[PDB]
Amino acid sequence: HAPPTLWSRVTKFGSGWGFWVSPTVFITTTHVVPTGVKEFFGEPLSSIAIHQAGEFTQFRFSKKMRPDLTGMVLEEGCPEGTVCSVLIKRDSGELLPLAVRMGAIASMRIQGRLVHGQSGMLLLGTIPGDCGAPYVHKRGNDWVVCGVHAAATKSGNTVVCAVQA
Ligand SMILES: *[C@@H](O)[C@H](C[C@@H]1CCNC1=O)NC(=O)[C@H](CC1CCCCC1)NS(=O)(=O)CCCOc1ccc(OC)cc1
Repeated sequence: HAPPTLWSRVTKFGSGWGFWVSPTVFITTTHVVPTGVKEFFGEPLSSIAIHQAGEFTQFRFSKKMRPDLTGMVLEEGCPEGTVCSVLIKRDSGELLPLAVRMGAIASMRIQGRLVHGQSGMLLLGTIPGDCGAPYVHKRGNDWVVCGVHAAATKSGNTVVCAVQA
């Protein structure tokens, strides 16, 4: 049961979504970031610390963009066998949380790109435009985010999230 505040962190961005880890840190999948844009959320690129690798992108802003949020833990993937929720938002507004059992972390070549990824098997499917949606799981009392949606095989039952370096 992801609460409304956790859903409110999922944010429309470029050709997909991103996720507010904290009031200043925003993560997404690199390939959804719009490329001829010089401002993100009213901020100029010069005010954003940007870290990117293996299709995982992090922005750190110079000002509290989402002061309503608490900071939560961002992990480099999760343990194999962890069940995670993919907090998918559709453009219609529909909320679609997908349960996924996470497999191994690995380097992957997907449509010509290197992805530092973690595979997962769904337990509905994903579509173009869902990329950047967060992979989250509960750590007892709290929620942990550990990936952003990147790919789903030809089949449909396996998904890939990019994870931090
Ligand atoms: C989001 O942009 C979209 C989500 C995806 C669309 C179809 N269903 C989904 O969940 N992701 C893609 O379209 C993805 C884009 C690439 C772009 C470069 C960076 C990586 C992602 N392409 S794809 O259609 O998902 C590729 C399908 C093949 O999937 C795999 C998965 C694992 C793997 O490792 C061996 C190889 C290929």
